[PDB]
Formats: sequence, C-alpha cells, structure tokens
Amino acid sequence: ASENIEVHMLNKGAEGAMVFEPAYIKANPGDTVTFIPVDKGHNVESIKDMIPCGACKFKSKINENYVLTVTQPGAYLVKCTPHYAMGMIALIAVGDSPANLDQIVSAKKPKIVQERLEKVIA
Ligand SMILES: *SCCNC(=O)CN(CCN(CCN(CC(=O)O)CC(=O)NCCS*)CC(=O)O)CC(=O)O
Ligand SMILES: [Y+2]
Ligand SMILES: [Zn+2]
Repeated sequence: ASENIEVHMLNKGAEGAMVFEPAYIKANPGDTVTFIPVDKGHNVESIKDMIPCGACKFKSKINENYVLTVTQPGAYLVKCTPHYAMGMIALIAVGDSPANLDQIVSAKKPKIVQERLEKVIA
C-alpha cells in the first residue's frame, strides 16, 4: 500500500526561515517522498552518514522536483545544500522506532540544525 508524501521547499514557513514542510516525514517502507521547489533556490540531499545502513545516498539539483523511494527502514536526515547551516533539514522516519535515530541525534551537525531536529523529534 505505497503512499506518496509531498514536501515543500520554502524560504519561510511555520518554523521560520529555510524550511521543508513538513520537516517531519512519517513513512512506511516502499513509500515515496516528493520534494517540491515551491520557492526557487532549494534542493534536497542526504546528509553524509545520516541515512539508514542499507539506504543509498542522493543529492537533487537546485529547483528540481525530486522523488525519493524510501525502501530501507530507519531515519533519514536530509538537508537543502545551500541552507543547511540555516536549519533547512527534514527528518524522514521510515517504519516504527527508526533504528539509527539516536545515532543521527548524536552525529556532528550545526547547532542550529540540532535545534530544529530535536524540536521535530519532540
Ligand atoms: S546504495 C547504498 C546501499 N545498499 C547496498 O546493499 C549497497 N551495496 C554496496 C556493496 N557494499 C558491501 C555489501 N555489503 C556490506 C555491508 O555494507 O554490510 C552487504 C550489505 O549491503 N549490507 C548492508 C548495510 S548496514 C559496499 C558498501 O556500500 O558497504 C550492494 C551490496 O552488495 O550490498
Ligand atoms: Y552494503
Ligand atoms: Zn533551501
């Protein structure tokens, strides 16, 4: 029962500047996640080592409609490349209790990104 989750890349949203909406993405394995450049200047990229072991890395083009197939269970931390240090990230939680979530929380990342991450988790 494969489902698509559409995510918008925005200069401004609910949580402030440079956001993915939603920035928590709840998915099942086999679902898809579509990133939409609603405003110009965004893309989506998996953060090095912040996808589940078994998952494959990716980096979309700026202003590209990009669809990701989330086969492997676990947590994905994605960033917009230019806006990463401004907090432009999304957490994709695939299946229950995503295994590498504590790992991603511990991993090295900008304070401002940590802030947004902990907020979405909470
Ligand atoms: S696109 C990234 C992911 N999937 C995948 O299976 C990638 N493969 C790379 C082959 N490599 C070694 C295979 N391997 C060793 C390992 O990583 O434990 C067996 C396995 O994928 N287990 C999964 C991850 S915790 C090199 C590598 O990327 O590590 C294809 C493959 O033959 O598995
Ligand atoms: Y592998
Ligand atoms: Zn951006």
